[PDB]
Amino acid sequence: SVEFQVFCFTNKIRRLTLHLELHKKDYSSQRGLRKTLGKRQRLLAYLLKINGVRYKELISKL
Amino acid sequence: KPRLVLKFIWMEKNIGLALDQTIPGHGTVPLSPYYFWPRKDAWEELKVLLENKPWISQKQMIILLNQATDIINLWQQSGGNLAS
Amino acid sequence: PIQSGDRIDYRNMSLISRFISEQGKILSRRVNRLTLKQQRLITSAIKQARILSLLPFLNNEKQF
Amino acid sequence: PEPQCPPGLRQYETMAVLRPDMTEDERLTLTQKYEELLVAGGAMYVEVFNRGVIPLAYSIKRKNKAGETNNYLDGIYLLFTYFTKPESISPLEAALVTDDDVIRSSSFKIR
Amino acid sequence: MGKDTIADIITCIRNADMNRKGTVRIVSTNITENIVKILLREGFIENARKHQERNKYFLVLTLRHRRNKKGPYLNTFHLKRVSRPGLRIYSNYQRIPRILGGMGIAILSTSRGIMTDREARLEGIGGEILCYIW
RNA sequence: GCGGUGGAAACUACCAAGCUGGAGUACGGUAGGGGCAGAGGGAAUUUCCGGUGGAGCGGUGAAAUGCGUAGAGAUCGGAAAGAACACCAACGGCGAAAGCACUCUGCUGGGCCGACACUGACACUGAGAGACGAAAGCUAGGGGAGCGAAUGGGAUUAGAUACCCCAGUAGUCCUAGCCGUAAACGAUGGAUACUAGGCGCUGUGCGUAUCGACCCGUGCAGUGUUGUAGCUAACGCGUUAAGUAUCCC
Repeated sequence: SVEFQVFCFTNKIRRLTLHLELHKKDYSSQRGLRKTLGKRQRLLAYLLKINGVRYKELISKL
Repeated sequence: KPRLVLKFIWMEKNIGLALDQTIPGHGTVPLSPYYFWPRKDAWEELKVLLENKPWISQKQMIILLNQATDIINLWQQSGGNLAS
Repeated sequence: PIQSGDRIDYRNMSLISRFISEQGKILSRRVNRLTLKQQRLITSAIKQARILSLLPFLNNEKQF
Repeated sequence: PEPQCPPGLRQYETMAVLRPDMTEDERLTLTQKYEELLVAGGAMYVEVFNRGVIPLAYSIKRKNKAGETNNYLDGIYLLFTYFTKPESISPLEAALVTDDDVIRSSSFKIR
Repeated sequence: MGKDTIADIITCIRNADMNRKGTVRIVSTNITENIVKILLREGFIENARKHQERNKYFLVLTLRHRRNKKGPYLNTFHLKRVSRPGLRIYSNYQRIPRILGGMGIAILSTSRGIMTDREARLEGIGGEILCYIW
């Protein structure tokens, strides 16, 4: 299941970001946010590598 | 849990205290450790060995320590005097 | 030994105080002969009971 | 009986020691601030049972409201096996620091 | 399952018999099957057996020995790769080497299949030299 | 060498379609000084305030400067202050490294293990780039007990800007930044696959044993110590290689 990985990582970045911006100095979870961004980004380049229209739907969903 | 023997020896210069210890619910073999002629601590060495065991109950550790203490005590008095 | 099934809490002052000395200080794993897990868990529990003044931080020296 | 409700929120247990003097408004008023916690928490709040007063090791420093007087050797050992949301535990800490008959209140989180 | 499936088999051969163990377990892909097919028939090894473990067909391969010696195999096997991934090598039917005069062979990928120097020198075809053993 | 043209399809590439052991996710556990924030703690030290008592205390290789009849130090009580957190502490656990240990709470990272529960190669490395990055340093504001560069005095010394001693400022701590270096060391970039063992530790999993804690073997992951092969100029390293190979800087 791929779109649950992208969507799940998106909610991960939402909850972790609204953690981090009202907190502002945790330099440990910064790596977690950046590993999630990079991991999701290699997924988006993967599904963009496979398809057009379907990845256009992944952009249009979020 | 078997039960226990300190053996002391007094010769004028030198104490030895020798702690022979015994088994808990876990089958173990102690020696008798003999603590030695130089001024290096006998009670601390003995008691610490017992505490390191936990295999020794408090009553057991204490009774042997009391006997050990008594001999070190007699030894100190004889060394300060000449008893022999 | 003496795990006794129920977990070690600050409320269990039976197996705790078998682990401190009468001088009131924590004994190591090789003396108490437990696992690492038992040792750390009684460590945190003993220091909790140290906060609640159930246990002294120092016991006054005595002779005779 | 306790694993019924912890789909949704958390579980705690607060240890709080008391004055040794008063016998009235001690089981009463601290249960009334437990009802203040009931306005806050509202979960399976049971087993708030009391433990007998015994001599502790060493304690000073009551800090009454402008008293700063009483040393102690004894104290009533309350412990609340309560159950609440993880939100609003710091106001339980302020409630169990600021009040007079509660000194040295350490909460915990049993698993 | 690393980068190479041929340094897979080959490094399992070198690491197999440099510790004198006469038994190899490797994956059985198409080109591994072809190499052990053109390698059992050339006297280097003894037997290759396919089987399965979790329905994954593998090759266990029995190496050669001799009798009870200081080391029970005298001639050290000396396997070597040539066409590394990232540096492909290619030869005509001129460059195709007689290894040590012929005591080694150079297994290589023709358009026919994969041959040796005997079976690609008579053909006159050339191709990508996988590796040569000696 | 380049070009034209006719053939081959194993390998790289391509086109299409499946596959799962690579990689992830979902789930259930699990361990942790991972990080940050908030509360709370008690020894000890210093200073002040009282009661006592009266001549030294402190320091050293030996002394001295200092402090002390204005009552020192010592002892008991009373406050206040900041900083660090004894035993536990282990050849231990975690982090990517630097680092991280008084306890508790909150938010949150990461790891490990199982079942096929899912997708189907999504992988590795990474120029330039970006982040973090011990200590000392600097800007701004707090705070300042101990320690303590510079400094000052005493001593040793031919001399002493030094080792010793007595005072002692910046600094040490915290807030917000800058700085971006260290023997930042495992003096060992990362990743995958394969190649004896013994003795260990940590985390989980299965079976035995009891039916419950053990206890034995093990499946893995991580950490350590001797060590075969092989490598090495040697010392040594040796499944966590400095071995055999492949890739990337």
